[PDB]
Amino acid sequence: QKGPKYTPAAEKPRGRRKTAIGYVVSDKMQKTIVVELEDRKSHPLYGKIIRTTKKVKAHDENGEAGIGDRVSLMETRPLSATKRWRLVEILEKA
Amino acid sequence: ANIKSQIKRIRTNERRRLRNQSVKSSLRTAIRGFREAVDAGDKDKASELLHATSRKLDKAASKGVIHPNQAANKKSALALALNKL
Amino acid sequence: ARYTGPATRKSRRLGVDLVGGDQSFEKRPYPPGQHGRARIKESEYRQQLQEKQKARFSYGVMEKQFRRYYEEANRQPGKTGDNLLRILESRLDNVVYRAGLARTRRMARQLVSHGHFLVNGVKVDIPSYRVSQYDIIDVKEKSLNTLPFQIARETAGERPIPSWLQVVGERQRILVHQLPERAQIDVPLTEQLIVELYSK
Amino acid sequence: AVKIKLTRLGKIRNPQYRIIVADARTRRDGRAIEVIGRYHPKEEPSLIQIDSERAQYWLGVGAQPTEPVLALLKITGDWQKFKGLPGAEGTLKVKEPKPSKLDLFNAALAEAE
RNA sequence: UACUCGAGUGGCGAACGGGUGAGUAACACGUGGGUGAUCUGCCCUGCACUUUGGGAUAAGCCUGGGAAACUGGGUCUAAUACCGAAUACACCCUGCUGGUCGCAUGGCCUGGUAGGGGAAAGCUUUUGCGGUGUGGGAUGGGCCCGCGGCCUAUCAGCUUGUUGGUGGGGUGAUGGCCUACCAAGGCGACGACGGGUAGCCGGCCUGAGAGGGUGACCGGCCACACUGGGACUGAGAUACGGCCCAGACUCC
Ligand SMILES: [Mg+2]
Ligand SMILES: [Mg+2]
Ligand SMILES: [Mg+2]
Ligand SMILES: [Mg+2]
Ligand SMILES: [Mg+2]
Ligand SMILES: [Mg+2]
Ligand SMILES: [Mg+2]
Ligand SMILES: [Mg+2]
Ligand SMILES: [Mg+2]
Ligand SMILES: [Mg+2]
Ligand SMILES: [Mg+2]
Ligand SMILES: [Mg+2]
Ligand SMILES: [Mg+2]
Ligand SMILES: [Mg+2]
Ligand SMILES: [Mg+2]
Ligand SMILES: [Mg+2]
Ligand SMILES: [Mg+2]
Ligand SMILES: [Mg+2]
Ligand SMILES: [Mg+2]
Ligand SMILES: [Mg+2]
Ligand SMILES: [Mg+2]
Ligand SMILES: [Mg+2]
Ligand SMILES: [Mg+2]
Ligand SMILES: [Mg+2]
Ligand SMILES: [Mg+2]
Ligand SMILES: [Mg+2]
Ligand SMILES: [Mg+2]
Ligand SMILES: [Mg+2]
Ligand SMILES: [Mg+2]
Ligand SMILES: [Mg+2]
Ligand SMILES: [Mg+2]
Ligand SMILES: [Mg+2]
Ligand SMILES: [Mg+2]
Ligand SMILES: [Mg+2]
Ligand SMILES: [Mg+2]
Ligand SMILES: [Mg+2]
Ligand SMILES: [Mg+2]
Ligand SMILES: [Mg+2]
Ligand SMILES: [Mg+2]
Ligand SMILES: [Mg+2]
Ligand SMILES: [Mg+2]
Ligand SMILES: [Mg+2]
Repeated sequence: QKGPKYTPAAEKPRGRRKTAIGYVVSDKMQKTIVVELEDRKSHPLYGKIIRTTKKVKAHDENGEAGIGDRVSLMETRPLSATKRWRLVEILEKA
Repeated sequence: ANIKSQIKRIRTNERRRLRNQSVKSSLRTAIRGFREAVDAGDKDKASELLHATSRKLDKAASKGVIHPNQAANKKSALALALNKL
Repeated sequence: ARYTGPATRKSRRLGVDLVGGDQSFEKRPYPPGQHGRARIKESEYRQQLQEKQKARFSYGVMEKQFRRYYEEANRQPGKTGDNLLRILESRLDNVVYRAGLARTRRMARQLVSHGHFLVNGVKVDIPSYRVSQYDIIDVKEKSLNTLPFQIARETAGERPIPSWLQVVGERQRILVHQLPERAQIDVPLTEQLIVELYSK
Repeated sequence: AVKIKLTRLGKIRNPQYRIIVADARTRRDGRAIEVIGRYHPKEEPSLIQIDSERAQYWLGVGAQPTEPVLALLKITGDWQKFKGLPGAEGTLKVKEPKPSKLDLFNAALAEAE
């Protein structure tokens, strides 16, 4: 009774990652950009709808995004402190 | 240092730590030997020096002085260095 | 800790007979003491207090016992008054008294406490023993040959045994089958007032 | 180094024991991965209950049960089932069924009448 | 004689177990994921094996300080202790060369090809344990992320490795993590930087409910060992009965 030298493991499916879409408001830096993300929640006590915005640091390699443009974004592994967001594709420009 | 067990463990720790320091000194000597070889910019001397360095690092990983992944990454660094320069 | 003082004094003070064989109560129905004839202002608090005192001191139960009886009845899915009266009647002392083997609650309680009876073939001595539906109560020979027990069993001409209770033979075996209903218990006094007060 | 442990639950005068698979560095009463069986010393039947499938799976994946757990495995039949030498035999003794209250009442009523 | 074993070399255990809440307004905790960027003795299960040569020392003996712990000098000894060489192409690197995926680099197909290198210890004769490199389990872990959870403008601007990028170093790991060169920025009234309080959660109390207080025991994490710094060990370190240094106290 001789067994094979290779024993394949279980193919763990690759997991999903958070995806978001927002607007770029400044690109003065090099291959980095600002995108604002908007969220809506109900106040736990009063129930009011409250609008909030976030500032996130995205990753780029060519600086193809102009000011005041809608863009799609994605999650990546870390590259710089407080910079943990990545570009996928641009959607709207003006 | 209160009971025989820990005093003996102490003794052994200092002894084999002297041994550890000797070996680490040897590895660090190989490392900076490669460093100044690269700084000077030798090619065949660097070739045999890095052969010896890789041998020493592999043996250190084998006897547990350094992590085998650490040795592999160090060797890859040497290769990248010699190919860029 | 049982009650040692007089049993007639509570009946005299609260204005209604308890044992039923109390000659002094009918002799002097007015409240005892030096000024029992004086008028007393009527009040709901007074009324509720009299009802609860009547119940607790007539059944000889202890105060915390009655309190968690009430809490259990309230937690019971059924109506609180019915649950309370049923669990209160479930006490073994009252069970034997209504079975007719006992002439007084005090003596019945002492007999149960000393444990002259057998429960499912095992001797149990607890005056506040819980008795549930479809149970069996036996009698020991040391009780059968006991003189007062013989007197009770040969002179059991008291009020008729209730529906849920019934004796089968000379051994004085007591059985319970179904859950008493307030109407067929027909206990004196009322329970709505007591439950209201304990809700207060 | 997962080993099956007995967790002390219950009461002092009659201890109650569960059968648990957990790491050797966890507590006697703390972290657990699964609950698989139990032990009752007070009842002279000595009631034994265990999940055969889970026990077999753990023995296969490589648990190292202690001496008392191994003894319980022999008693139930799991250890010898795994080893395959004698086979599968059940040495456990079930608690004596309690005679029905209804038939006790019927017999008592018949005796009375 | 090894049945037995003082002390001494040599393995394993010794970060387990057990206590506490000063420090923290923080990924620290729960919650749900990512790790194509990660490691992992002792267990189980497979693959190929497990050659050779040598020096040294404790111990023991002689001896000096000295009540003391401990310590200097001379002689001397074995091991699975230490060190060369025998291969290894399932391992790690560099140059050339195909298919899929997208998560962007690039990953995977153990893709293919040229060159380089990578180690072992025996005892026992009994329900046997060990030594090297590689594939898979299970636990053990490491980094990161969206949401949540005190008061306070009688605290209005803060920061210079601070922000973004290029070459090197580094660790196991991606990374201003560090260094050298470039650009001047990032966060800010949707409350930064400041000041006061406090370990967190499953729970407990109260309350129909929303809501309010609280963290007893038990259960899961975070941090600490007179105070403040530093480093080696190891697969694993805030290393509470491990080590070096600075201060207060106590004892011979
Ligand atoms: Mg960088
Ligand atoms: Mg130096
Ligand atoms: Mg060698
Ligand atoms: Mg038992
Ligand atoms: Mg010895
Ligand atoms: Mg051993
Ligand atoms: Mg610890
Ligand atoms: Mg350890
Ligand atoms: Mg603890
Ligand atoms: Mg305390
Ligand atoms: Mg505190
Ligand atoms: Mg401190
Ligand atoms: Mg603060
Ligand atoms: Mg967390
Ligand atoms: Mg946490
Ligand atoms: Mg010596
Ligand atoms: Mg020798
Ligand atoms: Mg060796
Ligand atoms: Mg391949
Ligand atoms: Mg090679
Ligand atoms: Mg070789
Ligand atoms: Mg060898
Ligand atoms: Mg394997
Ligand atoms: Mg593995
Ligand atoms: Mg995890
Ligand atoms: Mg997160
Ligand atoms: Mg939160
Ligand atoms: Mg900075
Ligand atoms: Mg600078
Ligand atoms: Mg590095
Ligand atoms: Mg930098
Ligand atoms: Mg409640
Ligand atoms: Mg609440
Ligand atoms: Mg609180
Ligand atoms: Mg607490
Ligand atoms: Mg706790
Ligand atoms: Mg400390
Ligand atoms: Mg102190
Ligand atoms: Mg301190
Ligand atoms: Mg280490
Ligand atoms: Mg370890
Ligand atoms: Mg320790």
